[PDB]
Amino acid sequence: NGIYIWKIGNFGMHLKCQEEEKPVVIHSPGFYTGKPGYKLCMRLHLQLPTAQRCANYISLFVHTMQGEYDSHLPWPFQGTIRLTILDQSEAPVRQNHEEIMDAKPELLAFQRPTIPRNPKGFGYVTFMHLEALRQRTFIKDDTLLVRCEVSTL
Amino acid sequence: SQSPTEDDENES
Repeated sequence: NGIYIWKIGNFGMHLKCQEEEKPVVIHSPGFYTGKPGYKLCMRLHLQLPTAQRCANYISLFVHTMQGEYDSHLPWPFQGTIRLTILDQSEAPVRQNHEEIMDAKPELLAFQRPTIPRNPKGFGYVTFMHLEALRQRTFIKDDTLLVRCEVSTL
Repeated sequence: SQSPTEDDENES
């Protein structure tokens, strides 16, 4: 049951990039569900204003990675992933923006990766609209916090 | 009540 908090700082600049229709695609560092365990990372988009149905959305995907333990682990990957954008206000007035997905073992995304990062990710194109960001204190000190929680075994 | 999706990062 691994937990990873991805600290995306200098966020105003990424936002200014998105506003100017310059793509923003970032990857979290790789993290392990355990030692031994699977290696995963997240991929985050700020969809461009010109991007058809998902313009101005944060996209958030989980990616499978080649890990030190891959030959000892069962494949394909199976579990429950919780993706959360953290509301950085004090606990009384706090509401995180969150989704829960089931890593279905039949997706290409959860087969054993054969390159450093599996290009097939799994997540939400329209995970959170950029304007929802301004509705609570999700950005604090120029930093967005993206938490990933993997329930596996 | 929102479904996750497979997304190839190279279809950019």
